[PDB]
Amino acid sequence: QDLSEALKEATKEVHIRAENSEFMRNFQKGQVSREGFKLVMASLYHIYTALEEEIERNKQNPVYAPLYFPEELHRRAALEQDMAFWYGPHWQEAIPYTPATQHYVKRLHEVGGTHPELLVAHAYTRYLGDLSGGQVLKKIAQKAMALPSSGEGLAFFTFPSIDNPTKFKQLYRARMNTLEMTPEVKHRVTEEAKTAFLLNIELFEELQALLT
Ligand code: HEM
Repeated sequence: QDLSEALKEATKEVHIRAENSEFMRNFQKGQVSREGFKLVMASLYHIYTALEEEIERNKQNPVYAPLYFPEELHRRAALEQDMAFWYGPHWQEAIPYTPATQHYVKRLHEVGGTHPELLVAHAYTRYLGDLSGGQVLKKIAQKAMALPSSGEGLAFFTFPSIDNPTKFKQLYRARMNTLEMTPEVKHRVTEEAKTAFLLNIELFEELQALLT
């Protein structure tokens, strides 16, 4: 069984749960506020900053290297534009750093520093979702908040070096399936993908509480 299929199948139940967190349910319905949207985007800024520091640390490591696509996929620079948009020119001092975000970041550096063979789990959970459902979420955010089609405020959701998110996804999956893989590694990659999903759920649970 191919890793990209093993992952999708191992995470479908928790994906359904993540979609049905209160925050994402509200989001899906068009009810996101500016405050709530800013909180989630500032959190992703920290998350992707950590993920991408660790992708760089491990770019030459064969347990990750086939998924090294910084130009196409990396989100940090995009999130920086979005922070300047939502929080202003001194965004670096304004943006929050919530404990649930700190928890996700911590685990990202553990994986990247000490278990890099699991990094694929974390890149899968974030990037493949961003290339799929993230596109749906973009439209909803756009309509809810009157964000222009020219893309300001939603750089995160825009992939200017990928023509077609579905074709890229297929490439990325085909490259996932070329990673060296024993049952040990595969079994733990899929466990870690489930933890990645949980760290996202816990962020959303925390954000919802902060907002209400
Ligand atoms: C309301 C919230 C969300 C909606 C509406 C949503 C929607 C979707 C849709 C429609 C797909 C494609 C289904 C398919 O190809 O068969 C998908 C794929 C994906 N989503 Fe989500 N999603 C949501 C939240 C999440 C969250 C919180 C994560 C992860 C943190 C996530 C991660 C993924 C991943 C990794 C994939 C790719 C699955 C695969 O092809 O292996 N999504 N999303």
